[PDB]
Amino acid sequence: AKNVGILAMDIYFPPTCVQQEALEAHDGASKGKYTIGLGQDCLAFCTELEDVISMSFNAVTSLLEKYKIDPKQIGRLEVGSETVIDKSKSIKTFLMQLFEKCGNTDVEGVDSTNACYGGTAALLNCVNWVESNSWDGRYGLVICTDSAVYAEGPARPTGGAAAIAMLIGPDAPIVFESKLRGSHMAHVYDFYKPNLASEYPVVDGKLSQTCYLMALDSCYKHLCNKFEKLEGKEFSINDADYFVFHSPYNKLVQKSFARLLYNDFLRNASSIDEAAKEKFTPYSSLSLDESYQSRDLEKVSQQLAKTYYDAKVQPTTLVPKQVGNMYTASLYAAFASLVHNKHSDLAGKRVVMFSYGSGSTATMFSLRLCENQSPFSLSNIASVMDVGGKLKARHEYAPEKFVETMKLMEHRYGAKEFVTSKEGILDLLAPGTYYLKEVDSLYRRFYGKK
Amino acid sequence: AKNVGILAMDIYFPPTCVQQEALEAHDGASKGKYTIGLGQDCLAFCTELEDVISMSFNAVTSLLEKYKIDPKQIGRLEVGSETVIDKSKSIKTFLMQLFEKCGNTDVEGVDSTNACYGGTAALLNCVNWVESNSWDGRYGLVICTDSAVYAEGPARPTGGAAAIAMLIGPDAPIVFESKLRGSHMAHVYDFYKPNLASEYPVVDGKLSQTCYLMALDSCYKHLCNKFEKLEGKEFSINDADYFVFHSPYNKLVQKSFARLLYNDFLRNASSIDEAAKEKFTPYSSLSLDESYQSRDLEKVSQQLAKTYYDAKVQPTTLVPKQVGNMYTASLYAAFASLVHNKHSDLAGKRVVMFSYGSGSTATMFSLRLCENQSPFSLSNIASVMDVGGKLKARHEYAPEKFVETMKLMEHRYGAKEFVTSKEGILDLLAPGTYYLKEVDSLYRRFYGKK
Ligand SMILES: CC(=O)SCCNC(=O)CCNC(=O)[C@H](O)C(C)(C)COP(=O)(O)OP(=O)(O)OC[C@H]1O[C@@H](n2cnc3c(N)ncnc32)[C@H](O)[C@@H]1OP(=O)(O)O
Ligand SMILES: CC(=O)SCCNC(=O)CCNC(=O)[C@H](O)C(C)(C)COP(=O)(O)OP(=O)(O)OC[C@H]1O[C@@H](n2cnc3c(N)ncnc32)[C@H](O)[C@@H]1OP(=O)(O)O
Repeated sequence: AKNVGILAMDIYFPPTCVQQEALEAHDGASKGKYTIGLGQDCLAFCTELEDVISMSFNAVTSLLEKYKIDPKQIGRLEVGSETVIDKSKSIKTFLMQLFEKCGNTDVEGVDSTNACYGGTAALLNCVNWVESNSWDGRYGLVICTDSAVYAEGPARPTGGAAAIAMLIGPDAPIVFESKLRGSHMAHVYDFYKPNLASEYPVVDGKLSQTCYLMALDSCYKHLCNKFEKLEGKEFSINDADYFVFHSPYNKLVQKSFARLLYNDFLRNASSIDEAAKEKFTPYSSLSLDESYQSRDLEKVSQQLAKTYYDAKVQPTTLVPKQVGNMYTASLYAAFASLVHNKHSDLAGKRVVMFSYGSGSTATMFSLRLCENQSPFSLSNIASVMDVGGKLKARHEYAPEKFVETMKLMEHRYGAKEFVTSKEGILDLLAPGTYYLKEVDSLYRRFYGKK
Repeated sequence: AKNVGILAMDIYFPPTCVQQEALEAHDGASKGKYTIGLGQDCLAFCTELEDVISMSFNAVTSLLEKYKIDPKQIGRLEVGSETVIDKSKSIKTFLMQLFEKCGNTDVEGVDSTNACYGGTAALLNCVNWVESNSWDGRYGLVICTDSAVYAEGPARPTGGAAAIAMLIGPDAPIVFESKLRGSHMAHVYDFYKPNLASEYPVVDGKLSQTCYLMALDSCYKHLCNKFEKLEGKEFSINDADYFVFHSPYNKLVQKSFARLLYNDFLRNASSIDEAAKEKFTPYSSLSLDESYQSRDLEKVSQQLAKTYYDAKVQPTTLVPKQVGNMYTASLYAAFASLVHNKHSDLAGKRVVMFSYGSGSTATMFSLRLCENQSPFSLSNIASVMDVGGKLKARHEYAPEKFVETMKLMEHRYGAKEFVTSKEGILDLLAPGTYYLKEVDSLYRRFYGKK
């Protein structure tokens, strides 16, 4: 099995959303604290009618149909997520509802967990499966599904929701560079979910971004080393046409790419000109911990990175800026954002991917894109995903109705025996959407279509 | 990479346990309803001092040391479990505590979830990784960790706890037969954990065993077909020296193997003599659903299987009968049970493995064992594991103290800010054991050694 990677992808996000300007107004935020300070435009959320299972059915059904793939042809199916509705019954078993109709039950894989990183873990597990002595010749399919929610406080504005499906196989338009990658894994308490009964994480910020950066530095050094072995030169920011990052909120995407540039300094690589060396050297006396901590160093770094960031990163930002944190699916939404904007320039390019998950699991990895027959082509993928069309099928909420909805969802998380109220909501969803109809007194879940 | 499978394994279970006879007395069970009816001897449980993390540290530390493997040499590390203490921070990140001392943080893998089946999923993911274009030449390491507990009622007697570690690599004494295997996956509600705040599952029994059997039938047919392709004959119970099953309780191990024999009937294979054909044919008029449901068919099947079961299955039962349900680790405890009893006869044999997890994820798969240099040898593995020694280092509790303990554990599951009471318990654990010292008010966990 050769040139294995991503053959096809498709995305779903709830059409229901709230505008960030409007929300600054609703909280008492200073003007542009969400739109500029966080970097965010719009925030998509599950109502009572939607969840990570219904979203997942939407993405799978949609990939299958539109790419003309038939369901007997899926031989591995894995789900990444951190949104747990059941502590033992995996989302993967729910998806099996879709395969029971054609009698394909010989299908490997379960759910992968770790924070905004489980999807990546799954997609690796799938690449490895196509390449393995146990491969039965069929496609793998990976789902990234999640629903990001915070309590009332300052972290609410960073929520989002989405499912993403990827079809995995040989002779792909999006090929893994097998050896080009670095991971960092650690034991930290930057972001976690110790409240069994709550939908909401416990989140430190004085580690949140520290640990993202600690991990990014380390995955970056490890990819650098592998590159010097493989290609005979030091890696710098010039050696890839694009960097795509986990996108909890856009501000952090900016900082992260800036940080790559600052790392290129540290190593004297060939993307740090005479004048950057000048601007940076004020800071070479910082301890490592000091370098994570310096608001001056950030400013300097972001400022140096701005034109590089327009060529290498801005086109990866559409979806994240318009939907919000997608946890496991966030990186892969940024990647779809890049296929949508730049697919005609991508043939023959190198896209570098950085995945992250708090508690601390992370992998930077590399992809070589190329030319290939429909349906498994960069253009065809941009066409099926239809990002533009979907951004246009949205339905705005006043920050007040958003709040009420958040309250409702707080009441149904981990609850049993209710029927979902459809009035005025069902009509808001695309024909053919899967929606939660009810939860019985034994917590069993029941889903509708159309 | 050739002849990849399991290079080394080691096991841990809490020394603290309660006797089944004694427990029949304590509940008002009829005599031998646990010892004969369930098939169980003894039941191991976590006190406040222990959990799936501390257990996991015990197995890893113990594998590393005793097999003289150094920690920089682990390049993939994955955990299977269904015991969630955090909804986003994986047990894998906690294990990273052990690797931070030698600075090895480039280590792939997260947790795999689905019920008594996540460990299997991990170990497959690891086999596939050694065989993949992305393999960096290092060992994989898989952990199965869990702590089985039920509420008061009839299911309490089936609890257990254990961690198991497996080292994965090429040129193994325990080699995967890459193509010889079948999975069945489905959407069912036989056993699940919808109570976010509870340690205890919701469990149906009129599906519990139905679904185990539905899945076993189906994984069996799929392995059969792959065998007819590969070896040119119909598979029957004679074509393997051993069948090792997921072992929630021993009664079900008996039924399951009986069922294989009944399936061998259905297909007229070469292990159903003239007289079995006679005894079975009363039942060939049953619907499929009828065949899962018939207490007469069971009796007949178990009875036909008894001498085959003594040769092919009894030696896999030591640990499960003495420790209890180990969920993800249960199958791999049964396998250790088989290495302990029969290691001198195993060189050149075929051991067939059946893994299961409710909600419905399952895989039957096949292993070819053989002769190989220490430390990676069947004899050396039987020596390091030291099952006998460990069974002897136990510490009995009166069913009354067991109950009190269960009550305590109910109070600490999902709780914060306590210090664990060590009096009279710490002294009960082996020198070098990892134990929970305290949980702070932000739910962060802190572990001791010795
Ligand atoms: C999810 C992951 O995989 S890792 C990332 C962390 N994890 C998360 O889940 C994010 C959850 N979110 C959070 O915890 C919070 O939203 C935080 C910490 C990101 C937000 O921080 P807060 O304490 O709300 O406000 P803070 O004062 O830090 O402001 C945020 C940013 O907006 C800037 N800002 C504030 N007001 C304005 C304004 N009116 N105009 C422009 N910028 C503004 C701040 O200066 C800061 O930006 P900078 O970093 O560019 O200086
Ligand atoms: C965990 C998994 O991966 S799948 C397996 C199901 N899952 C679990 O988690 C198991 C949890 N356990 C349970 O739900 C329960 O312990 C059950 C359903 C297994 C036990 O059943 P109960 O309703 O307690 O009692 P039941 O009357 O069914 O008795 C159990 C067995 O003991 C037999 N029995 C009862 N009393 C006696 C006795 N005194 N002597 C000998 N046998 C007895 C019963 O006949 C039955 O055995 P059989 O199947 O050989 O006929």
